[PDB]
Amino acid sequence: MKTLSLQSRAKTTALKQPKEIFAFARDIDGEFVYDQKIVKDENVSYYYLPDSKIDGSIDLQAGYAKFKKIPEEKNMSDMKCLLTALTKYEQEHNNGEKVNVDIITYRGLMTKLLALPYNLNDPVDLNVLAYDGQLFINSDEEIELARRKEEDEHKQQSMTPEKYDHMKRCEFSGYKFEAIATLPKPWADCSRQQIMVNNYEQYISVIKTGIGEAKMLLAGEVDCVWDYIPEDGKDVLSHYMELKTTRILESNGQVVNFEKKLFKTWAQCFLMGIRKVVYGFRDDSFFLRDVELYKTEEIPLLIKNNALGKINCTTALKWYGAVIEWLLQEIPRDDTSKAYRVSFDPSTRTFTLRELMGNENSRLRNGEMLTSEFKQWRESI
Ligand SMILES: [Ca+2]
Repeated sequence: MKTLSLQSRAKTTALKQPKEIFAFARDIDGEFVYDQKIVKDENVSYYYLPDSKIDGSIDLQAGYAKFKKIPEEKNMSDMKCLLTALTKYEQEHNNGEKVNVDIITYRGLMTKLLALPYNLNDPVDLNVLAYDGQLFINSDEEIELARRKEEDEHKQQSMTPEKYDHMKRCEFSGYKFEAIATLPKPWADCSRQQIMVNNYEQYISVIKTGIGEAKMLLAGEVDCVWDYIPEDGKDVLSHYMELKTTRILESNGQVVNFEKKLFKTWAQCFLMGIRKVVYGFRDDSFFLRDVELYKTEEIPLLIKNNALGKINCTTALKWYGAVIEWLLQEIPRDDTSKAYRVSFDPSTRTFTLRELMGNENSRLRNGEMLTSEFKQWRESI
């Protein structure tokens, strides 16, 4: 049970340029797509939102009843599909050799670590295991499942039916916005009818990146493309976009709320190499009132210069660098007999690394994180 100081900072931010090496997707029917040409031909959305229809006429809550919601049991809580795609990549594009990184994980999990210093009320629990000279990092399914139910219970005990329903519609409005702001294909290739709202569709980019001395593989969802996907697969990340929604800023409190949202959005995009974010601003009746395009690199200065402890993107990044370095130093890379858990506890404000002693290792190495298909492949090399 080792701990890391919450004031830990890396010497420099030590940045590296990320690059996508492969992608996979879950389509609108819950099926997974792994072919590289197919996924970019059929599972990519394209940004299209005329300034004409940003006049307060569009209700982001309209059609809430026809929301196609995936049951949260099946929402990639494991690493199965990621490892399926990674296996394919190593077989077909890495000459049958393992990808050359130290860490393999999801973008969202790293965002949690990166945003931690200014979100000390949010618990973090990550399973870490060493395999084939690499660290695999995932959230814990049973913990996530239990934490998800407890948070819903709290909401039900603290919210009226009206406010609870309002929350659900806020969630829906984000997916609604993505639907009305994107096209299945470029304009020229679309019908005029095109010119279900769901959370099934997920386009997952997988990038090689890093920080400091660490080389990392991050899998992260991408909302859409700003213009086009280049054919030679070069600098593809620079064409991706992120789509977000939030309430219009009509008070100081909401500006504070937005700055905290904008910071998490920056973290999300920065780790992934996403250079563009679009925020849709809605009123209480969910009508789309305004839109704003952000360059990811301009957000840290926006936050710092805001006339409202104080969120610092550079500080957060230095903390992130210290954490990654700590994990690679404290977890033996060649011991495959153990499993570890990194945990941040809000009530004690402690950041701990510990060896799991309940034989969680057995389940993690046989389904939840490592899969039989992936292990056999790595063994065969
Ligand atoms: Ca989004």
